[PDB]
Order: sequence, then structure tokens, then C-alpha cells
Amino acid sequence: MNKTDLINAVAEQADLTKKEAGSAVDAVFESIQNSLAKGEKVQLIGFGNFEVRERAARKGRNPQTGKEIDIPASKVPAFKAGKALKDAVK
Amino acid sequence: MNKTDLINAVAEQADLTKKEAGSAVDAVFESIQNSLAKGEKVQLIGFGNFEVRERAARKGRNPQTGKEIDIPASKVPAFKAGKALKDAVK
Repeated sequence: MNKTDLINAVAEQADLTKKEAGSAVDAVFESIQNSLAKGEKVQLIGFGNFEVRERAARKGRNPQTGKEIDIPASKVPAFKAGKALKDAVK
Repeated sequence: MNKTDLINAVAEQADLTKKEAGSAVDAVFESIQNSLAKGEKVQLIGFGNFEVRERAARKGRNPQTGKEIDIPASKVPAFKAGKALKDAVK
């Protein structure tokens, strides 16, 4: 299922024009992105949580060389599924 | 941002009533949950992918009996962030 497929599912289930569902789906994910960009956690009851995980600078190793490498600090997005999603998948 | 806040953000950006936005938000998460429940990946350009990850079957030991046990394989939700979401938080 890709974004267009998802927009068609929303149009159908929420009874919206394809254009309105398109606007809504764009808004959902841009809102989650804009929240995480400001460091704010997203808590979606009955789906899951989005947050930003911080990792510090670090020493590591290239898989193919064996060389010591510097691993810089990073901020990456993280998703934590909730029970409804976990139970439906298992 | 919680689900109520997300619905309000969606109503604002997509210019929908709070009830329309609430229906759309519910439809997105229901449709992602339903896709993954069928083992089907959700590919959202820019944002990322929701997939099903299998945890392999494995062997354990009962600490009482000392006998080998079988831990069955299981499926869990997984999320893999895309370039737009990663670049928004780095």
C-alpha cells in the first residue's frame, strides 16, 4: 500500500473527496514531521508514539575494512507501536 | 502532540471540520493497521515505511526442568523513516 493507495482508503472510509483525503493525509504526516522537527513527541492513542532519539558521538568500525571510524552524534526518528497495532500484527 | 492535537492540526492545514479531520485521522491509522495485519508494507514517500518484521523461532531452556523449549516465531510492527522525516530531525 503506497501513499496514493492510502489516500484512496481514507477517501472511502472517511467519505471525503480524493482531493480532501489527499490534503488530510499530507497534513497528518507533515504535522508529525513538524512536531518531531521541534523535538516534541507524538503520542497517538491506539496507534503508537513517535519521538526523536539522540545518540552521542562514538567510536565504531567499518564492516568491510576493520578500520576505526568516528561515529558522530545523531538525532533520528523513532516509532514505538502501541498494543492495538502490535496485537493486530501478531 | 497527541491525537486530539493532530486532528486539530489536520483540520487547520487541510481546511476540514474537526469531525472530518477526526474521521480522516482514524482512517489513516486503521488503514495502516489493516495493511500490516495482512503482512503488507505501507510505503509513504518522504515519511517512511511501516512493515512487518518477523522475530525468528528459537530455542530456550526451562530453568526448572533443564529441558529445551521452543519459542515460536512472532511478528511485530516496524517503522523505517524516510529521507524527508530524517532530514527534518537531524
